[PDB]
Amino acid sequence: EIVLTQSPGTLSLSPGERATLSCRASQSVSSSYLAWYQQKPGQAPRLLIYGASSRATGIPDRFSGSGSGTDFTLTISRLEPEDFAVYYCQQYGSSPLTFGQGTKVEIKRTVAAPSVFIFPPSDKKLKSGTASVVCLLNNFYPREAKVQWKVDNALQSGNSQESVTEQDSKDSTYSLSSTLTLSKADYEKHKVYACEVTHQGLSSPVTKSFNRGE
Amino acid sequence: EVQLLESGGGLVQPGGSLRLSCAASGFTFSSYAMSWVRQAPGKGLEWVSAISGSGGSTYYADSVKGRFTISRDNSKNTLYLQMNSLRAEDTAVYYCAKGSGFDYWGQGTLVTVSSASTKGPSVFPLAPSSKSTSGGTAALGCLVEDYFPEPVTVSWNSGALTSGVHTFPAVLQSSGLYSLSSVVTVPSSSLGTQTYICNVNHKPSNTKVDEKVEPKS
Ligand code: NA
Ligand code: NA
Ligand code: NA
Ligand code: NA
Ligand code: NA
Repeated sequence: EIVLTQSPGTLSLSPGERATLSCRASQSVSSSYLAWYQQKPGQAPRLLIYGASSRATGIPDRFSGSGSGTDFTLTISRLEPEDFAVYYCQQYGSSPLTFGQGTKVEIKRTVAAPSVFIFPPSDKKLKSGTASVVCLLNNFYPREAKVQWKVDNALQSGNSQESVTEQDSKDSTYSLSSTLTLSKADYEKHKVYACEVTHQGLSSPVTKSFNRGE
Repeated sequence: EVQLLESGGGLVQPGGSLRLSCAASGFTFSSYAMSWVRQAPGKGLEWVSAISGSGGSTYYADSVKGRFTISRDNSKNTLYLQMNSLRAEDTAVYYCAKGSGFDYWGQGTLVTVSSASTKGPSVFPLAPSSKSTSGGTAALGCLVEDYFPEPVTVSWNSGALTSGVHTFPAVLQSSGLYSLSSVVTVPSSSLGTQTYICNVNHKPSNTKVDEKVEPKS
């Protein structure tokens, strides 16, 4: 099985800038049978390049493909707002046909620190036998953000889930929800619940905390 | 004009069977190899199976080998994918794709493999308080849980409140049920003056919930 590794995972850029996307194969790709696709949310993928360097019909000149063997590149010479999407490489020379894991080209904007909010479990939620503690990080950029849960100052691991929104269409920021999940009985054994947030926009980590029952 | 129209998708249980079909038009069908490509919700493209123009050669990803069968009826311009012994991990949008370097794709057909039965959500308010007040802004929300299948729609004040609303993607839980949250930031001065209600609609179960989000001290 030919493994295709796409790099970087995310390319943060602005319109007018050049995008360089890489695709590296674990073994040499048979007769440059390499394709590039673009995919927008809620749409099927669209062929951009086939045979490593041939532009598909209807594809703008700004898109160009190159490389051979183990190393391929997709170049977008001058980004247009419609080019912010997910890009995949695929080899079709030998079975199993494989896709790369994708590269997202995201809208670059200025750094914005998150606004941090904490939500203690409601009585209605506790009545269900579960304590969900929610920490909200709102309108931040870049996407990289660290959330640390602390219960009576002990660092938490393996008992939380994170969800992130897609980049906002108007301000290009992200929002993230981190939920600490404990059983009601376990939640009642501890007093101090804290969410510690680390981000480029913050000069030092921001903590939001509460005491159970207050 | 080249057209690929998928059908046969829907809700199915693990261990169950489903047959997807793709009706092709606008080209000599038998002259092209055809593939099935799937995409799990929020994930990347995964190649599933390919078949030559004649149907004499079939190819499968290791993850579907022995369970799925690709076939074609060249006298009917139809591509098929017989999916047996279905697993929760087979949940995805399934695309019909033409050729080698897929120049045409169908719109896709959603397949949801789950042992869960259709169920409406439980709604829990995320009340605003001093703990969710950043400066002169307060955050409030609603946790929407234990529902199946996707989607739920969440609106605030019957659609009158749209500014600063963030509805998070659903997360599949071990129960086979989904959960999400919807939040909104508002002026902290509006609390106790402006009423905030999250309206949760779950069409598959014919259920709708309103939850008035009340400020705390
Ligand atoms: Na490269
Ligand atoms: Na998949
Ligand atoms: Na089969
Ligand atoms: Na066969
Ligand atoms: Na066949």
